[PDB]
Amino acid sequence: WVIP
Amino acid sequence: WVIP
Amino acid sequence: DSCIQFTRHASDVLLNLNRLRSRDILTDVVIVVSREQFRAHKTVLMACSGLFYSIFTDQLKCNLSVINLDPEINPEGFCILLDFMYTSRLNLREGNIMAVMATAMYLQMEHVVDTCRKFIKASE
Amino acid sequence: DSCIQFTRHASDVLLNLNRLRSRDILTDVVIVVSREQFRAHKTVLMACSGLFYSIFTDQLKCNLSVINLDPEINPEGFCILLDFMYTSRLNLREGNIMAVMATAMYLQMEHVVDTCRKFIKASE
Ligand SMILES: O=C1Cc2cc(Nc3nc(Cl)ncc3F)ccc2N1
Ligand SMILES: O=C1Cc2cc(Nc3nc(Cl)ncc3F)ccc2N1
Ligand SMILES: [Cl-]
Ligand SMILES: [Cl-]
Repeated sequence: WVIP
Repeated sequence: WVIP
Repeated sequence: DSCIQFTRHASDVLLNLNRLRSRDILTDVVIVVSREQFRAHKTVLMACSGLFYSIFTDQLKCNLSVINLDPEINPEGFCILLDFMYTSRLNLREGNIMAVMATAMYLQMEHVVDTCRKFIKASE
Repeated sequence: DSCIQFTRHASDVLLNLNRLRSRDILTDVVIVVSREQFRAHKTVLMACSGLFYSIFTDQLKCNLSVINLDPEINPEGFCILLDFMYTSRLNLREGNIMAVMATAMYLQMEHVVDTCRKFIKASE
């Protein structure tokens, strides 16, 4: 999961 | 396009 | 094999599937979550959820155009997860995380359940 | 928005859609390319091809379960492109590049047409  |  | 691969292809496919959903093109099922209705593509739901995979591989249920979820399921939690299925983006907030995690457990979306558990653990 | 994003989601969705195709689950169209038949999902074809997008948004053609392509289309070229749609991988070879490029121009798959043009230019 990432900060888009 | 890339070499997978 | 000796194939070449277009990096952005899968993301571009998903973006186009979400554009078809927006425009209600070739949607083939309505998911009912108490008083709310959500239109979607059975194939996208099956590709994202172990529960929908089990439902639409059943010889009788595969033919249904309406699926009613358990009354305990929160419509906002379902909406957030449906948007995630079609975009890869999850609108996880302090005010919705419990409903989102409960919905993802029911829908059998293991990666979502994983990030919810981690975010909850961080607040404790 | 303040969303989080699961990097592998789009790739995992496409992998599952290809598993449904393998297993002939919820395929809803047969594409005929002379003597050969290919089963697929209309939504995946529309998401990848400008030609299929135009076909399945047509109020009459959206209801067809069989689509016959132009007799000049090569079945192997179509097969290679159908595999690309479901996997992001293109089996481009000296022996098939002309048929693949011609098929991609017909199907309106601009990124494929682009890599074919570049590979052809490199050999000249
Ligand atoms: O957490 C999750 C997400 C998820 C999706 C699916 N989907 C499919 N699985 C297979 Cl093997 N082939 C085709 C599919 F559409 C099954 C189980 C699960 N569990
Ligand atoms: O080279 C290409 C690939 C391609 C795909 C599509 N697909 C869709 N386009 C839109 Cl805007 N919304 C939903 C779709 F399924 C249209 C044109 C083109 N041309
Ligand atoms: Cl997930
Ligand atoms: Cl393309």
